[PDB]
This record gives sequence, C-alpha cells and structure tokens, in this order.
Amino acid sequence: INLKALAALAKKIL
Repeated sequence: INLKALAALAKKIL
C-alpha cells in the first residue's frame, strides 16, 4: 500500500 506510505508521509512532517 502507498496509503500507509501516505500516513507515513503526513508522519514524516514531524
């Protein structure tokens, strides 16, 4: 999935 990549992406905002 690139949705939990998407959640990890919001996630890597800090």
